[PDB]
Amino acid sequence: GKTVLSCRKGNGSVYQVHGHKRLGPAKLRILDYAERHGYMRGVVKSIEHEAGRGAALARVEFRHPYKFRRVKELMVAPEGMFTGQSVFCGQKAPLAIGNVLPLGQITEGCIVCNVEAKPGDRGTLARASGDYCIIISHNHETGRTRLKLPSGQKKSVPSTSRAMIGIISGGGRIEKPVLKAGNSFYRFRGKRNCWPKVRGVARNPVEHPHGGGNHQHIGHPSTVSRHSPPGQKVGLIAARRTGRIRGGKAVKGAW
Amino acid sequence: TKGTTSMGQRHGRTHILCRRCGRNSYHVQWERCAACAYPRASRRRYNWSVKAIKRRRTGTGRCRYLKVVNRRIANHFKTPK
Amino acid sequence: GRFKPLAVKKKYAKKMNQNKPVPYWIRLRTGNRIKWNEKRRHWRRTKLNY
Amino acid sequence: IKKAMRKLYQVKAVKVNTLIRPDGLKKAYIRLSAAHDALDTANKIGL
Amino acid sequence: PREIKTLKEFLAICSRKDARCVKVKHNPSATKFKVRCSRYLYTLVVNDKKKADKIERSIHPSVKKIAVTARS
Amino acid sequence: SCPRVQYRRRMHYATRGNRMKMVRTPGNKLVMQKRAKRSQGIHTPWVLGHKRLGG
RNA sequence: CGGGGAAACCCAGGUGGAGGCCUGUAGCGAUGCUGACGUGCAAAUCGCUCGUAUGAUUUGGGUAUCGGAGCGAAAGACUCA
RNA sequence: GCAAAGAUCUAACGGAGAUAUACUCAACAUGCAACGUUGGAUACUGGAGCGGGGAAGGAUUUCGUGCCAACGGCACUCGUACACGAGUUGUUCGGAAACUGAGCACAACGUUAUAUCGUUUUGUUAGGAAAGUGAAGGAACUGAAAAGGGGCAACAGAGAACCUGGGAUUAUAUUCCAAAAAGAAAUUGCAUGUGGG
RNA sequence: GUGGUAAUGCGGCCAGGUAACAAAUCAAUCCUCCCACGGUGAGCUUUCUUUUCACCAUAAUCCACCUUGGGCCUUUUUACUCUCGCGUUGUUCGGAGCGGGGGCUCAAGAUUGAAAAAUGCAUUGUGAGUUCUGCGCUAAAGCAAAAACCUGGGGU
RNA sequence: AAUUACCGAAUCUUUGAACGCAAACGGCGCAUGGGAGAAGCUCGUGUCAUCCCCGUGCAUGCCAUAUUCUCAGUGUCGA
RNA sequence: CCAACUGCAGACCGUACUCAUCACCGCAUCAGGUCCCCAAGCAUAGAAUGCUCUGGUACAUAGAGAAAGGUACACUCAGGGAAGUCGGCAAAAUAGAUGCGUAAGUUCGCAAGAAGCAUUGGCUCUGAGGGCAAAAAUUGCCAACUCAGAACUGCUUACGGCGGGGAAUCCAACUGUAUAAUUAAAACAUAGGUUUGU
Ligand SMILES: [K+]
Ligand SMILES: [K+]
Ligand SMILES: [K+]
Ligand SMILES: [K+]
Ligand SMILES: [Mg+2]
Ligand SMILES: [Mg+2]
Ligand SMILES: [Mg+2]
Ligand SMILES: [Mg+2]
Ligand SMILES: [Mg+2]
Ligand SMILES: [Mg+2]
Ligand SMILES: [Mg+2]
Ligand SMILES: [Mg+2]
Ligand SMILES: [Mg+2]
Ligand SMILES: [Mg+2]
Ligand SMILES: [Mg+2]
Ligand SMILES: [Mg+2]
Ligand SMILES: [Mg+2]
Ligand SMILES: [Mg+2]
Ligand SMILES: [Mg+2]
Ligand SMILES: [Mg+2]
Ligand SMILES: [Mg+2]
Ligand SMILES: [Mg+2]
Ligand SMILES: [Mg+2]
Ligand SMILES: [Mg+2]
Ligand SMILES: [Mg+2]
Ligand SMILES: [Mg+2]
Ligand SMILES: [Mg+2]
Ligand SMILES: [Mg+2]
Ligand SMILES: [Mg+2]
Ligand SMILES: [Mg+2]
Ligand SMILES: [Mg+2]
Ligand SMILES: [Mg+2]
Ligand SMILES: [Mg+2]
Ligand SMILES: [Mg+2]
Ligand SMILES: [Mg+2]
Ligand SMILES: [Mg+2]
Ligand SMILES: [Mg+2]
Ligand SMILES: [Mg+2]
Ligand SMILES: [Mg+2]
Ligand SMILES: [Mg+2]
Ligand SMILES: [Mg+2]
Ligand SMILES: [Mg+2]
Ligand SMILES: [Mg+2]
Ligand SMILES: [Mg+2]
Ligand SMILES: [Mg+2]
Ligand SMILES: [Mg+2]
Ligand SMILES: [Mg+2]
Ligand SMILES: [Mg+2]
Ligand SMILES: [Mg+2]
Ligand SMILES: [Mg+2]
Ligand SMILES: [Mg+2]
Ligand SMILES: [Mg+2]
Ligand SMILES: [Mg+2]
Ligand SMILES: [Mg+2]
Ligand SMILES: [Mg+2]
Ligand code: NA
Ligand code: NA
Ligand code: NA
Ligand code: NA
Ligand SMILES: [Zn+2]
Repeated sequence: GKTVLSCRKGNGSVYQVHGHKRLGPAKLRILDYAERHGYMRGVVKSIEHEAGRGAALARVEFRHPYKFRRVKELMVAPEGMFTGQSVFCGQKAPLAIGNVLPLGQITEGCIVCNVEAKPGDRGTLARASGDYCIIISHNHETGRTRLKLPSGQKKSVPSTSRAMIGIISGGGRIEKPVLKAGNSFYRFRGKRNCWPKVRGVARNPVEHPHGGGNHQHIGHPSTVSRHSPPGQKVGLIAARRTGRIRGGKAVKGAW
Repeated sequence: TKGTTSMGQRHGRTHILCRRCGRNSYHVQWERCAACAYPRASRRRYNWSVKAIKRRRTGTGRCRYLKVVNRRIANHFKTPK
Repeated sequence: GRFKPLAVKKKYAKKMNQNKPVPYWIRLRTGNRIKWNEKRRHWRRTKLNY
Repeated sequence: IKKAMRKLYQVKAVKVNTLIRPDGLKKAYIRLSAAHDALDTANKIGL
Repeated sequence: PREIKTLKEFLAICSRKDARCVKVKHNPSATKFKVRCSRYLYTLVVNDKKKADKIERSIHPSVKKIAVTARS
Repeated sequence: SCPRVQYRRRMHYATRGNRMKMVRTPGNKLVMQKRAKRSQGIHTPWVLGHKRLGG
């Protein structure tokens, strides 16, 4: 046979990110001495849109702590942030929308976004538009904090990790039907070469395990083992169950 | 259609002259020669084409210096008094 | 067209100078074997492509 | 070319235009100053 | 090209060392004096014929004088 | 009859930087002359409104 | 902007110029005549007729991905007849 | 068989290409057919042109004189054929000097029996000591500052100081023109006065 | 360095700006075509034709300084009191300052001259077209970057 | 000897491992030594700014070396 | 040090010609293919189509000339009108603009140019639609076109260009893609729906 498309995508080539129009990575400030001991105050200068991203980005200007110059930061903007607003980041920052505080200083039951999984990572959780995390509890003896993630799972992180107060802007995006093939074309133009999609049963046996036959059909079960080699692991990978879900929907993911 | 009509669609050129070997074998996009592998330091040489080796070996050119040094060796590096 | 590297222009110049017939007094030499240039080139028959 | 003209024929050139011929040689049109006569210089050379 | 609107300024230009020559143009309505310096060509315009003749004279002989005529 | 013109410089494409105008010469001929690009002028900072400055 | 109504609202006339909208050049294609030709104008062309023609549109130059491999709105299509 | 794209006619010059005869004989019935140039006539292309200029590609096919063996599937006194001799002129036009983009891959490091392999723009090489001169200080020296090596990739993106006239060629011209430069300008480098400080 | 109440006029390092960017509608510049009124040449002329055709040009670079389209200043501001007013073909604007009087400034034009007649060939008034320019700047699509240059904040 | 044969003295353009930096560019540098110079300065001479021309050195890695060159280390000591 | 002035000097490469029914690719001077700029007059909605001033061209083997049979970007036919044929293939037919009028069905947007009826030339007139200056609800000057109405007088229905229509069944929702050189479709894609891993 020949190589399957899912395996071919791993070489890179014509399947990489279209990033020419993007403004750069979005991240928090660097966890420095001022952030660890006091606070820093910056000003929001502009709010902008980036190709391929549903949330708005904010440019925030700070003063350099050691030299005579200005520093510009690009961050994911929570809903309600406006130009001219003051942003406080550090240990002694007050509790308000847009500020960045250590998790140990945030009251239980609060809504946060742009959460650091590890201290100094500059934000890796709850970044897509309309998403957020919920603080559950603190453990002062262990120095840890419990969080509920957008997926519904629960995670424990060190209390030194930082977070921003509020929810990510741009929520409600997926409620509007697309209605046209051209709209999907423009939607994926800013992201990558992954559209349109061709069904596996519409291909030939040389290219896909589902191809061939005098009827369009899969001749074997479409649930495949976790141990299947690349080129064979297509379909429903290591599925615990199939079919329409009756009753409550369980939380997805590993134990 | 393939054939006569498509022959008129061929524009530009893949290869140009090579600075090192002089053949029309220098790939413009990749910036390397298909005949002598310039700008690699060493040249192409393959034993599956001995006929091609005989076309490029020593003695197929001028040998401006080799002729002189061959004479000096044969005369044991003679010098005057 | 108008554009060409100077090295390319010099190669074309040499080919122009070589496109000449044999001088007549060559045929009168002792032991001569040459009658025509036998390497004459015409722009419509064979292309140089450089 | 301006300097060589002064050193060889003791004339002053006010303008030099050059071109490379299709046969590979280089040709120069050299205009002499009004103090000299090109025809007189040509006779001395031997044209 | 530059224009001068004073006889006193015109004499200064004519007295300059760079003035190669002066050209006199006779029009039906007026007379023009054009001085050729190194960079610019200065023009003085007069409307009285009697003043033009006086200005035509009293010019330094070092500066060349040219009468502008149609050439064939 | 009506005259037609040609590009007189070495660039023969109609881009924003190669705009031409039609001029009639004292010799009664119609030629093309290149018109220069223009600047937008001095503005206030982009984050403050980006407006032209008087004077 | 005119008329009606207690109120919620209803009826009529203009302005404006939206749409993977319609007729139709250039362009991009190729339905039928199972037309011409079928040792040809041509190792796939010609004539009339026909699809679409502001968009998932057409096109120049540059640049990236290949032979147990590449690419593919998927025909085992295409990768210098 | 040499049938798509409508089409030629006439007179005079030119040319060996004619009005070319054994008897008879006024001429026809015994030298046909075909060619270049100029002047007339008649048509076609019909500005999305068998118009005037460029890129890719070609490289002397351009121009003058001559010539008609072969070639221009008929013809030629003609030719993009053959022979000889000529022609391309820039401070300002295009490129480079001197930008960055999709991108490339020298150094460095690592890997491979094997470098002819990999990394090399998400501000950016390399376990990584990659900055070589501002001022100075008494006329060459000497050393403070500033993180992230050296390059290439656009003749349609960015950038770019010049215009007309000519009786000025056989062929080049926003490139040639000479003291009345036909002339009128703009701009770069270095020096000399004048004025101000 | 210095004027004006003001908009603004004239003689190492750090921060901004130009370069620098999609449409449509309306009005358009150079230019092209047409008409009218006059000059010059040519054509037709059995008959008619105050007639038919052609031409009547102004380069770059510099002086001086009325139109209409934006931005702003000052002064009147019981301006929207009880159907408030200004404005576009058009989807709107105003106590966060409309309209009126008087001004400052920017952009595109117009006019006067130098060039320039010494050149070229043998004229100055209206309608139609025309992307320079102005009208400030669909989308789950929101429209490259840098060199080079300009101005300012400090300091000397 | 424009004869030939052989060889000890010489010349030897642009490139190429190609090595100052690049390259569909007969392109562009730093240091040093020269050359020419219708400007200006000076008494036809001398001198010469900007521009122009020529020779030499300048890749990376490794070995040896410095009349004993200049440095770095919360490495080990010492005063 | 700064401003005009002035003096001197402004280096390198390209530059002929072509860009195509003869200069490039297709074995060739091949009815195939090949990117950009300028684009006149009349008819007309017009870059449709037809003819024309400027510029260009008369180059494509020709002469004589009513055989049969052919090809055509060529026509016409009495009476009947699909009886032909697998099949209305091919041909014929409709046709611009303006007024009136228009069914079932429907996701209320359409269906729809549904279907169908009527007018149209030439000439001589009348009315309406504006700009600028001085109950100015008035006086003078002037430009460019369009629409409507009337009388008279004609047709041989007369360039070019330009939808035939209706009643139903099967399939796919729709625009789109696709076997270069025998298959353009009911195949692929699509918005929408569901599932899996993290
Ligand atoms: K795709
Ligand atoms: K199957
Ligand atoms: K199938
Ligand atoms: K130490
Ligand atoms: Mg990437
Ligand atoms: Mg299939
Ligand atoms: Mg299989
Ligand atoms: Mg199925
Ligand atoms: Mg299986
Ligand atoms: Mg070439
Ligand atoms: Mg030159
Ligand atoms: Mg349509
Ligand atoms: Mg057939
Ligand atoms: Mg199959
Ligand atoms: Mg025959
Ligand atoms: Mg025939
Ligand atoms: Mg035939
Ligand atoms: Mg024919
Ligand atoms: Mg005869
Ligand atoms: Mg004739
Ligand atoms: Mg044409
Ligand atoms: Mg022949
Ligand atoms: Mg020849
Ligand atoms: Mg010759
Ligand atoms: Mg990377
Ligand atoms: Mg890059
Ligand atoms: Mg780098
Ligand atoms: Mg450019
Ligand atoms: Mg230039
Ligand atoms: Mg010519
Ligand atoms: Mg009010
Ligand atoms: Mg080198
Ligand atoms: Mg030329
Ligand atoms: Mg052309
Ligand atoms: Mg032909
Ligand atoms: Mg052809
Ligand atoms: Mg009309
Ligand atoms: Mg047409
Ligand atoms: Mg037309
Ligand atoms: Mg033929
Ligand atoms: Mg013919
Ligand atoms: Mg017949
Ligand atoms: Mg009949
Ligand atoms: Mg009937
Ligand atoms: Mg039957
Ligand atoms: Mg039919
Ligand atoms: Mg109904
Ligand atoms: Mg109807
Ligand atoms: Mg119906
Ligand atoms: Mg369908
Ligand atoms: Mg469509
Ligand atoms: Mg379709
Ligand atoms: Mg097929
Ligand atoms: Mg399907
Ligand atoms: Mg469904
Ligand atoms: Na980017
Ligand atoms: Na419309
Ligand atoms: Na036309
Ligand atoms: Na789907
Ligand atoms: Zn080579």
